[PDB]
Amino acid sequence: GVLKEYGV
Amino acid sequence: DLTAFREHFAKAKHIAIITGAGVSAESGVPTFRGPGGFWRKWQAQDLATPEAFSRDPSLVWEFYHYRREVMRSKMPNPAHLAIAECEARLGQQGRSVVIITQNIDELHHRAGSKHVYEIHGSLFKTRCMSCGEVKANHKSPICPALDGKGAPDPNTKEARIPVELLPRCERKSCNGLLRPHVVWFGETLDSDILTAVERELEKCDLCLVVGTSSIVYPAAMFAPQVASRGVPVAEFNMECKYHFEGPCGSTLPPALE
Ligand SMILES: *C(=O)C[C@@H](C(=O)O)c1ccccc1
Ligand SMILES: [Zn+2]
Repeated sequence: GVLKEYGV
Repeated sequence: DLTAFREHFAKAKHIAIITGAGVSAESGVPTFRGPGGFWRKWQAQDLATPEAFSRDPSLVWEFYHYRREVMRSKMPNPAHLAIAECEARLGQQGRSVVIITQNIDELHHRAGSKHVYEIHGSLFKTRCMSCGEVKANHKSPICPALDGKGAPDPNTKEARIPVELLPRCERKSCNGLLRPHVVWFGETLDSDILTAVERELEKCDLCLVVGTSSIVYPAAMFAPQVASRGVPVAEFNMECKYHFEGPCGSTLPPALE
């Protein structure tokens, strides 16, 4: 699943 | 060039509008990030995490309660309104408009928009930690123990509400602790929503990116897909295919009329 902010 | 944009607008049968934090910032919606954007002694980075909720659910619920309650005095702005009226007007013509928003404040819904994908959830939904049920909740206050709590002043004492008295699941058998149905830092977006977004973005023949940019998350997830179909993209933001610089509540309504 896609992390919000791409995990950044 | 507004005229060139409006030539595309007049012909587009399926418009996708992606909205970012800028359109909520113009309604005065605090998000607690960065330059002295504090709630008591904390920022959103400290509280909008599953680890904060696990360690101090009362504190995290005070913060979300505050955010829910401030929305009574924060109103949709002209960008929200223009987008909702545009959706209604085009729908009557058999043209479709969809909104893909990263914002959790429901301002698009308060403006009258129907076809809205909330990729980060909503301040006015709960999710049960036990049975997983997601429900709408606009109740003020969400539970009696939170009545009059959540004040942002650094001097405010913690309510220290026992977990059993925080918002609970209303299915008698369950009674699980509710959490805000919002995507927190470190969590994944809902895959079903992303699938539906992809379908809309594939169908669209014009795409607007409002109060954020094509190059950043979340627009960056899909905007290349749309550009490679040859589809025009128009940005409305305050930043350096079409780009209209300024507050969205000024630029957008004239573009959408
Ligand atoms: C992630 O963006 C943080 C989360 C929050 O502050 O609870 C949020 C989600 C969408 C918009 C603003 C904040
Ligand atoms: Zn439940």
